[PDB]
Amino acid sequence: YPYYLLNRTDENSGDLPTQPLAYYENPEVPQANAYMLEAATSAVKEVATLG
Amino acid sequence: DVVRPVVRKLVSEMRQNPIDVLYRPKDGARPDAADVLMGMYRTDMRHNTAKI
Repeated sequence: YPYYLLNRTDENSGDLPTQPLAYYENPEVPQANAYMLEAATSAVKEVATLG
Repeated sequence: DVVRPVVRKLVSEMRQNPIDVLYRPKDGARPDAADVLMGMYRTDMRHNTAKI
């Protein structure tokens, strides 16, 4: 289909309000988790030295 | 840890340069006076206990 049709009218009211469409926000992996992952990796790299 | 690797590096660096006594004769002493005492020191201070 080349369209995405929507109903315009409702019986016991005027036209449908049709507020702007909302989408579920994409998963983020909060930058707290990423920054702490980087910090832990860097820490392990620093201590993993016998000299 | 961010400091323990530094301690490891320092310990390894100073373990690469062992230091031990080296007896030498006096100014007026004979040119072979220090051999026997130095040899006894090497004999005594060569086991694992001294290095440890």
